[PDB]
Amino acid sequence: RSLKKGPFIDLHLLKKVEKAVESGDKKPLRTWSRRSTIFPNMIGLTIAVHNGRQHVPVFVTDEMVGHKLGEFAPTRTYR
Amino acid sequence: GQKVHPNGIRLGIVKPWNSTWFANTKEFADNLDSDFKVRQYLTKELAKASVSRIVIERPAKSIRVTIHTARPGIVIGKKGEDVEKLRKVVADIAGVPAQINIAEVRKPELDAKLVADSITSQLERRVMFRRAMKRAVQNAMRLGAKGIKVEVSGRLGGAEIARTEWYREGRVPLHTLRADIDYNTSEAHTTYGVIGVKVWIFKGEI
Amino acid sequence: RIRIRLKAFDHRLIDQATAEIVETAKRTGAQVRGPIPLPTRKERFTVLISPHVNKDARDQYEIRTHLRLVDIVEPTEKTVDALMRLDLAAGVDVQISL
Amino acid sequence: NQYYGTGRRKSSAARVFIKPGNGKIVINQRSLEQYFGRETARMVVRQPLELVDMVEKLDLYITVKGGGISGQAGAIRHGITRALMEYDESLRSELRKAGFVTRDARQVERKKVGLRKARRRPQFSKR
Amino acid sequence: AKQSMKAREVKRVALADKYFAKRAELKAIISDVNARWNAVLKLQTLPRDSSPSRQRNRCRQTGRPHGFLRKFGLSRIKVREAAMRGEIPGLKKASW
Amino acid sequence: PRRRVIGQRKILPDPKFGSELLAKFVNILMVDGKKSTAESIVYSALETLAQRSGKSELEAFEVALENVRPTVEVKSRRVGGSTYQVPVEVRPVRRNALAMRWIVEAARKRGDKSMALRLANELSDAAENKGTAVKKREDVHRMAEANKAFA
RNA sequence: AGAACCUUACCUGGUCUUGACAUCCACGGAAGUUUUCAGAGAUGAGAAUGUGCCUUCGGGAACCGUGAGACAGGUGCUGCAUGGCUGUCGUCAGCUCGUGUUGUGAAAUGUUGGGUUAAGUCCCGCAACGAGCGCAACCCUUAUCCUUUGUUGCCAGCGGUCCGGCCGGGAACUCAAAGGAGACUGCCAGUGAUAAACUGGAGGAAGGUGGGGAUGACGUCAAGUCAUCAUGGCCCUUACGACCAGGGCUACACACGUGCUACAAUGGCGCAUACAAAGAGAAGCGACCUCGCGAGAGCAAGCGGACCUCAUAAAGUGCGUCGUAGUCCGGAUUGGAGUCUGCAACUCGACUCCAUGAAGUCGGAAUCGCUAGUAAUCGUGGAUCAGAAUGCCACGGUGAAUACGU
Repeated sequence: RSLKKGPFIDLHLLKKVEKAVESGDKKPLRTWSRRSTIFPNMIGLTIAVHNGRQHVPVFVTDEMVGHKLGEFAPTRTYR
Repeated sequence: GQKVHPNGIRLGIVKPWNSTWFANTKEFADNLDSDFKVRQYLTKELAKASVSRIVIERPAKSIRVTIHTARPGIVIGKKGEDVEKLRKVVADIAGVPAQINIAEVRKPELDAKLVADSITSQLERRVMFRRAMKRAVQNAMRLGAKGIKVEVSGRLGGAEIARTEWYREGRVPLHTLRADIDYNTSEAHTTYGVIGVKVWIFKGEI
Repeated sequence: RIRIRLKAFDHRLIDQATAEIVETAKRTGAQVRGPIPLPTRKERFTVLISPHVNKDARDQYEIRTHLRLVDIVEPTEKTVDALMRLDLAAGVDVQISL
Repeated sequence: NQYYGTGRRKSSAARVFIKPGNGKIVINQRSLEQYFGRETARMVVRQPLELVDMVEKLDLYITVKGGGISGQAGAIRHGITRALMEYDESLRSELRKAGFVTRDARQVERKKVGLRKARRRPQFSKR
Repeated sequence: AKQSMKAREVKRVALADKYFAKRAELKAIISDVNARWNAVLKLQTLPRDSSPSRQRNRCRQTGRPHGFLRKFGLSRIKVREAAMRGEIPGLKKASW
Repeated sequence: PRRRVIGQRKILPDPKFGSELLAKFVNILMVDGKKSTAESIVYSALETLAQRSGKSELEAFEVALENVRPTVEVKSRRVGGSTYQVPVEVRPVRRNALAMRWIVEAARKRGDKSMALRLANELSDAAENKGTAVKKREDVHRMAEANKAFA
């Protein structure tokens, strides 16, 4: 679709993903960057996506690897 | 206030140049920066000197800057006392070997910028604009100048409401392309407001 | 060889500069075919006249780039001397190349 | 010596030549039927040769570039009339009436500010 | 014209030679179909303000972020103010 | 057209037949300023007309068009706070001008296949009259004579 | 003349308070190019090397850290305080000053009339005589010829030919940009107070301000712009400043404007084929070549540019098919799968591939523009810009209808 070869992610969040495997998972990680895609190693973990108010607790799942983190947090409040 | 600017309209018809230099599109952008940058400092140092107008050029990795003035003595000074420090900083801003010329402007009342700067400088003195404008009028046909007119706009005599109250004598053909028209805009720095001084001068037909 | 090419902005500037280079060359030397006029590239710009709105009125701008090509056919050691440094440059970019 | 004439029509410039020989048409090293001129402006190349005694009088070599189909055809139309200088300005006296020697001053109009192309002022909302 | 955002330009422009330009030779031949190792894209933790097309290109005199021309290097208003006072050689009223 | 009075500029004749009447005809049919596609329809219509009817080329469309020539038309006044229609005799320049228009406009309303065929159908029924142009030719005719008062 | 960060001001958070930016005082440190760890980042805390052009020793100029007040900063407020700039009435033909005269005076006259012009244009008349702004003219471009010049442009007469202006050559010609001629109601005819002017004719490429642009009077709307800039005053100042990250400016039960694309057989689709102009291009435009259906990718000439690149213009035209249908019309929406620019494409892109194929079959009252190379229609280029045009600016192709009249 986009991004050509290799899924682009940020460095700081990659360390956070490897921290959840090595040191072990604890709580939902609060991250400001929405640029990084989800990977297979992120399945099972908990993260939280910022979008102009507070980090929304989004859970990672098998088929969510294809889509981005920022898709699961809508920014614009309606209703 | 919708009018074509007398200098710009007459550039193609009857002016020599305000910039005689040539340059190529690649270095043109940074070249035009240095032309206004030198004039920004040059107008400061030639504020009391009463500079009429100056013409920049860059003859093959050099820079001339032909400077005119009402007062040549203040600009030139004793030998090369005043000119050496001017030419030094012009080479530093331009970043190239800098020359310099001098040109005595006979009859300073015939230039637009000199009369505009003379009338607008009297506004800081706090004198009557009717007389200050009339002092330029009183000697119009006396020495040269087949026509001349002076306009002011906004904040007249420290008034609350803003009027124009322009004035004209002689023959000032603003749309005759062949007609020689000298013009320059100037502004006041008074604590009661900012009055803009516009002066159109007519020398001759051809 | 002596393949000259210049560029000037004003409608008549080079015409006197490229005139004086001819009678400098042809008098002392020989041949000198003369100044070829060449196509004038005109870079036209258009921008908005007022700082706010008023797009229906715009002032059109243009910059004409006038070329010339002398091409002296006689490269004698006599004519190359007493020719260079008579350009009396008024800005115009002198270039000598193929 | 050759009998030359220029002519042009809306930025389309031709170069006509006339001689005493045969009436084969040669345009840009190509024939008249092979110069694609089938629809209106088919015989506007031979419009100045309408009212003349010809049968098969003259060689003609012509060469036009610039503009389109009809502009190039009118360049040939006006070009052949200039090439009639073999008969000097004697035959022009009748040709003046036809208006083929008349060069068309109508040129495409420049695009103007606040206009779609040279005239059309873009519509405004109600009053 | 808001001297802070004009000072932010001086930072943004001056970073382009240090972090990128010379060291932005990385990602050119490196991020290409060769031989992969993903450590090359982990060099993108650099400050980012050096980016080759990050400047708005504000006008050199005032600092308007609109109507900028690459030729003159100035905004349309400061083009017209200057143009009517000459200064650009060959510039006059355009008509044809 | 208040002060200035025009010189009424003349168009060039038809390139095949030489008729200056058909030079205006092709231009009525001409949409998008395409003379090449316009005439291709005109000739294809005129060839099918003279072949079917068995008459000559030039007088087929001329006698056809002569049937659809309007006798008189009306003009709206608006003078004394009311609409008055005043009948007037259409001149030979405007007579065939409206004729060529109402032939092309009638053929435009048809739901037939080609433009050459649908235009030729209206040209075919011009001599003996059942079509839409020959109905359209005398529309104001009923409104006229009633307005004979205003003259 | 272009909101994915940036821009960007606004919001939610995290931070800084003589500050991001400028002058001055004191004081230590060359600047700076090296790297590590933590944080989203702003950033604080270490380990490197370096310590450079003047110094009777208090120091210098660049730059950096610290502290102190004067300040710096403000896209904050007032376009009912302004400079500058501009829309509009309007490219409408007007609007004024001198003396002189008329009236007690505001004013009038001039500039009231009769003709005429695009026009306060000109003529005659006149209680005014003159001048000035404006109009006109002078400018640019285009229609034609002459002269100057002949490469990268151009190819007619000649031979040489790989049929390519390609290579001698030839300087004609087109083309190209410098300077001239040429269009003045003047030559002629008629009308007109015998003047201005008008109508027609001749010549001419161009006849009655040739066509178009530029060119916008005195002033009006307290019109717009304190947000480009400049600036009076006011107000906030460990915040309405400043820095960073993410968000918004792209929202969606609604209404209107300005556009593109359609509803098709003057047409759709596929094959073959002919003819432009104006541009842009070195942090660039990219041949040719290879790869991929394609967006493009890799390899990789030439050209700072009449050379080389973007660039294979489309309508049109020659055959075939479709034959009046929600269709081979129409392209929306959505799905799967790609490319490109860039730290970065989910919010929020361009473009490509496969598939899906809403509405819509000429549209209500009413309403917009245009007098000829115009309307209409079909393509191309540029500015902005890393990357996003149906907008905007610029260019050419084909090319009409109707003007009785106010």
